Amino acid sequence: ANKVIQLQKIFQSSTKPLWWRHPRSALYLYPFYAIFAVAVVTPLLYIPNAIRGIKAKKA
Amino acid sequence: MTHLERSRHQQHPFHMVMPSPWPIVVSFALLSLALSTALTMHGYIGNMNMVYLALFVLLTSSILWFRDIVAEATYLGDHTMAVRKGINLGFLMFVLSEVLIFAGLFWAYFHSAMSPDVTLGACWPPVGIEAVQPTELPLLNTIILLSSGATVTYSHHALIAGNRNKALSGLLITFWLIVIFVTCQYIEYTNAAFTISDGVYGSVFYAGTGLHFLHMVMLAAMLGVNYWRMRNYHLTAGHHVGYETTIIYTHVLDVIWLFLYVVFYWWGV
Amino acid sequence: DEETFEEFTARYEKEFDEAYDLFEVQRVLNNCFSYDLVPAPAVIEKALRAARRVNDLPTAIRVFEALKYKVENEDQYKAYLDELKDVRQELGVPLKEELFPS
Amino acid sequence: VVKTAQNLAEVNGPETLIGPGAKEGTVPTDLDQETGLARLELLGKLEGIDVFDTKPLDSSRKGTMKDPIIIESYDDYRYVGCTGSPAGSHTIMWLKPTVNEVARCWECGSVYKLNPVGVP
Amino acid sequence: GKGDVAFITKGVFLGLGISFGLFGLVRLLANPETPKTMNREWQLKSDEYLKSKNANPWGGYSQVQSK
Amino acid sequence: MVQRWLYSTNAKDIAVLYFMLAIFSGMAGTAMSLIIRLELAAPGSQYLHGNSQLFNVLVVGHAVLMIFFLVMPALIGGFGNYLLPLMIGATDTAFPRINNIAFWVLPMGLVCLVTSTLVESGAGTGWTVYPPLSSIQAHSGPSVDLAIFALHLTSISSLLGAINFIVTTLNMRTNGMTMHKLPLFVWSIFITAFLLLLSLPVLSAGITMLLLDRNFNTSFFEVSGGGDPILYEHLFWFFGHPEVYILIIPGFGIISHVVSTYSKKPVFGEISMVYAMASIGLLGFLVWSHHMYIVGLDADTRAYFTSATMIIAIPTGIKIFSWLATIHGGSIRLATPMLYAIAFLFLFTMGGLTGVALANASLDVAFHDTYYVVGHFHYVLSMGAIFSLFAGYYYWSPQILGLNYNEKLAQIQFWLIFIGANVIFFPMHFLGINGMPRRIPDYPDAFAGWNYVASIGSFIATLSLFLFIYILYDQLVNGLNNKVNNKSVIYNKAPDFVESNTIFNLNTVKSSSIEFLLTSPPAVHSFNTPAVQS
Amino acid sequence: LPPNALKPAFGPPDKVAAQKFKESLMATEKHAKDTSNMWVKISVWVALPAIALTAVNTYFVEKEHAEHREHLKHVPDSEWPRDYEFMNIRSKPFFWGDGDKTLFWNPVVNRHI
Amino acid sequence: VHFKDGVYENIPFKVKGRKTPYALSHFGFFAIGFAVPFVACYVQLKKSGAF
Ligand code: HEA
Ligand code: HEA
Ligand SMILES: [Ca+2]
Ligand SMILES: [Cu+2]
Ligand SMILES: [Zn+2]
Repeated sequence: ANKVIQLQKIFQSSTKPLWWRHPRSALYLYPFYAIFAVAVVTPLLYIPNAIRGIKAKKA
Repeated sequence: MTHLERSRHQQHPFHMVMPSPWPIVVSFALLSLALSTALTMHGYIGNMNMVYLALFVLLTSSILWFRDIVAEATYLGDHTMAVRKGINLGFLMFVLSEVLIFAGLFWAYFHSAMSPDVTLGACWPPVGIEAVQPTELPLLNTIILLSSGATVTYSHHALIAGNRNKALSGLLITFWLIVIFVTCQYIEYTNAAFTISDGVYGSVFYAGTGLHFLHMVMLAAMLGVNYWRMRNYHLTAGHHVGYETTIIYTHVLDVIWLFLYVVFYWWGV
Repeated sequence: DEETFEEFTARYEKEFDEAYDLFEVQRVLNNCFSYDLVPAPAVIEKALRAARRVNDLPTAIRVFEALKYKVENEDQYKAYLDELKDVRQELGVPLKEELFPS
Repeated sequence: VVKTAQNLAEVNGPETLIGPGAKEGTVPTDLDQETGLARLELLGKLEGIDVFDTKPLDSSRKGTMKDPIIIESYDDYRYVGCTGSPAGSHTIMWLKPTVNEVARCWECGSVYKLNPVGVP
Repeated sequence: GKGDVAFITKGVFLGLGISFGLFGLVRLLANPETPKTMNREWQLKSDEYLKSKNANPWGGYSQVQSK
Repeated sequence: MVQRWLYSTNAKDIAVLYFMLAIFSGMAGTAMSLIIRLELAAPGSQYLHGNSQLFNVLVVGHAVLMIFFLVMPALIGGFGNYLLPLMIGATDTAFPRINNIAFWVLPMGLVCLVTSTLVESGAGTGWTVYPPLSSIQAHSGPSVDLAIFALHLTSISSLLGAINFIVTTLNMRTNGMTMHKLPLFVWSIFITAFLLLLSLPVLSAGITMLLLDRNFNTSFFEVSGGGDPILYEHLFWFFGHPEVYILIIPGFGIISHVVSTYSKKPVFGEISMVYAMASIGLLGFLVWSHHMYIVGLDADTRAYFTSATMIIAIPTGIKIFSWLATIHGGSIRLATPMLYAIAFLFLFTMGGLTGVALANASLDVAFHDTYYVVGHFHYVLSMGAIFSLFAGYYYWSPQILGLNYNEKLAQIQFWLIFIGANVIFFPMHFLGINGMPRRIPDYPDAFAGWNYVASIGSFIATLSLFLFIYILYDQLVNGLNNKVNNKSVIYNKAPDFVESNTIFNLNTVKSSSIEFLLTSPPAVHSFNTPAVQS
Repeated sequence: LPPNALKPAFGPPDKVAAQKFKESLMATEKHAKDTSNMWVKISVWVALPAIALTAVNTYFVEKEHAEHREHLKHVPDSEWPRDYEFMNIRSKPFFWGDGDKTLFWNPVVNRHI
Repeated sequence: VHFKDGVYENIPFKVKGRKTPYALSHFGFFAIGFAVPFVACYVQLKKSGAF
């Protein structure tokens, strides 16, 4: 609803990093770090079974 | 302006970007995607939850990168004329790279079709394969693409002409026509006789038009974000470069769909 | 350059006459010995007088070291030393071989 | 408390380059919703004043130590590439006058003095 | 300057000697048993066959390279 | 510390991350080549207990690491991202987050290549991963998939960096620099980026086709199903010859800088060098089937391809004759980059002459998949591109690091690698002309004689690499003292013959590019005000 | 306090390349209005009398192909034509689902026996 | 961000003021790279029963 001047006055007069300057940034950024932290380390846990040759249980 | 006050600005028109986490985040997401798909393709991981999580993380990290680009371009005023020219040139080199991917796929189709094998029967399309006829639904798919370009052209020129309702409505018509095309391609893929496993014909056909399908679903996404930014007054009458890149993208997907049409549906039947 | 030899000498005579300090006379001497010709005796004489005007003595020795490196023979060098002898003894510069005898 | 700097002489830092919004039913033109360096460049082009100097080097004459070729700089140094008293007459000699040293070319021998117009 | 050509000659010959010596010391870690064909008797008995089959007439056919 | 190096957005930091990864992966590839060459030293199983699959996996790792993880991120990734903004006067590259992701997708390609080695048996297929060997029948398991993903992430990096380079030198040149007044290294990175942009798509298409063939039951190159592996050979080598010209063109730029600054005279006919590089890049797309002379083409196909492969000897000959002309009449200052450049000018021409021996399809039936081809390309790779890479390091390292190297140790290192590389790669022509095939872990006993001397030379080459590691250590620790004592060359140009030692002191550097005028180690904000040029 | 901080950094403001900038600024508006007018004219005179003629063509084929699938639903798999050698390549089973079914596997038009 | 200038501030690793010797970091950076194919060789020979 044309908040662009009001958002310019926040994004320019701010100290926080650019991905944190919006008021709603804590709603995006805090779940994403948890989802990212499991998404990058769960294949690394399956790397040793793939080296040993152990397939997962499907039946 | 005085020397004292000119010294409080940049002296050169180029964007010195602040340090950002999304390069290394997208890199680790591509790592997790590669390591997840290479282990679910061979059964070392039970289900597709890791691949789903990796693709979701990849998409959301790209979205946060694009959010920061929107923030730089709109709320900090960092995109000058030279930066605009550079972004347009980078998008043109990008679409040249993708046209070359399609040229490799057309090379694959032509190498299979110019003189076919003996295991298909010196025949094209091969024996038993019920080819998609070019008259029924792909003709409507060419029509709703040549018309989608005509809609986005007046939407663009009405964005320049000061009109707001005539540009938003044209963008909305363009977006809905693109998703009409995507659902018609889904209907063709369901009601198609051959599958992707049905030999080299199904391979090259679904490779070419499925890459076009993926480019069209990303086109629908960027038409949606252009509608959002035009309704919320981000796009202006003289400075709309993401919109311009989307227009270039529509008009190259149009001509490569035409080449896919006349090659995969007319010459190859 | 489609330059004749005479245009070279008339260019570098007036080029040496307009050098005004030690940077300029050494620079002009460098880019006149950086050609595929030994300079004529007249422009070497103008170079000696130019190094006299700036009051630097080892450049007027390095002129003769440069044309020793630049000529093809040692008799061309001795021909330069014959009729450049008067200006050399008038300015009073020594050649490097008689200054540092081996 | 601040306002919007109609022309270039009213620019006072970056809090003056904000803009008024569009109304509600109009597409914004860029005098409404541009900020920052893009608004500075837009203001300059509206006045005709090209900010961001892109003029090439003065190669009309040969700088002496009596009259150098004065190079304006917003810091204490500037890299300058000499190629001759016409446009290109030798292989480019890249130089760097500071505030305390002129630069002499050594191929053509032109001399570049620097004047610092900026603030330290 | 003043005897560094000699330094970077001695260093090259020292590097060659060190490389030869370490190559020998890690050839001492290889398989203890070379193949049976790499002795003189086997290679004479292969040149027997090659002379019987007229092999490599204008060049040479002889296979002996070991002791 | 995390924002400067993890969240990085300046090109001069991403360049040194590229360089660290490049020299790490070059140590990896050199270790792999040492294992290959140690197994090849004598007939029979020597060090790997039989197990020719492990040999093939090591050959794959050696080729992929040395090409896509040493030479490309060294030359393009390090030197282009560092020097092209500094030599066009740009403050940074255009698109810097792209420039950061184009580095950070390379450790991820490295870890997926290493676990490609560690899963079931590794992908022993050659670096040209040909089906049907690279298929799912002949290579069961996730090895080849992970190798294909390594190639995907490296192609993502080298495509994003290519877009970045093209735009940043078409758009961010400083305010006197027309396109004709560019340095030759910038033209090198420019033409290389176009070759990357035009060639990496077809490779990505071909190996994605292979990946879908392996895992998604589709049949692009499956014969029982309608495929053809010659389609893979075409789609691969349409990238594969532009790839090897990509590997060499920044080397041409580095040599044209080094030769001119150590001959103290400019390059003979610079714009003809630009035209020659552009002609090599254009003609490199027209020659791709000289790797396919045996597969069964027509005679007119092979006649055209001998003609087109032959007529690229003209611009490379123009470049090499121009290098000889720009050292003729000079004042040669025999420093380590000059030694590397002269060694380039000899050994690259020997590799190119064996290349024009290979260009004749009439004759390539005698040399295809032999060690003669291995001799040709290891000449023009490990003596063209590696020698120009060493020349670029010894040419730019004290400027962009602030620390000088030991000069005597550098010349010892040069002479050791110049001896050792010749001793490896010169007998390979003898082996290949006598009929020794490629990619074999064991050979007939008649090939033992030159194989032994080649693996003796391998130890000389890796000894000079270890010496180079020590040279890096001595530069990083004692690099401030090497300026004080006489262990290093401080000025790469001596005074001219009439230039005083005091008149030299006001004009210490005489360069035709901005790189040697900057502050040593250059500032985080170089070019606050823009540089200016007539 | 520098002495030269308060002098102007640009000098004379140019008056014809500002006017030419502003006339192009206000002339691409008028040409964009006329361009939008003729393009909505094209998009409603040509593009919707194209969808209007192809929707009535595709409703007929959406009838007569759905009815062909309707009568094909009554033909069991021993009355199915035997697949050629290249049809339904099975190198390894697909990693999702039940094996042989692909991503858009409509079981009416596709059958693997 | 404004970053530090100087001689040792352009490298991601620490050289001068360290509680450990630098040659540790330097030569263990390269010995790991020289030792990846030996780890590769060891695991693909233990998988093939040669050890
Ligand atoms: C980048 C290209 C490159 C380089 C440098 C090398 C270097 C070497 N290579 Fe090879 N090689 C290939 C590319 C290269 N190779 C390719 C493409 C194949 C084909 C694979 C296939 O057939 O599928 C191959 C295959 C191949 C074969 C054929 C074997 C076969 O067919 O199976 C052999 C033979 O022994 C070999 C050995 C060597 C040896 C002993 C070196 C030695 O020269 C190593 C000595 C080199 C150095 C010591 C370089 C310095 C090291 C650095 C890290 C530079 C650092 C400097 C800076 C960072 C500034 N490699
Ligand atoms: C550094 C990268 C590089 C460069 C620059 C070259 C340069 C050339 N190469 Fe090479 N080549 C490779 C990398 C490179 N190559 C690789 C990696 C392979 C093997 C791939 C694989 O199988 O795995 C290969 C293999 C290869 C083949 C395939 C053979 C086979 O696989 O069976 C051919 C065929 O024509 C070829 C020819 C040439 C020619 C004609 C040049 C020319 O560009 C050389 C031009 C230079 C000169 C000609 C010398 C200088 C000129 C003069 C002194 C002028 C006077 C000379 C004449 C008039 C002749 N090389
Ligand atoms: Ca062996
Ligand atoms: Cu080639
Ligand atoms: Zn000059």
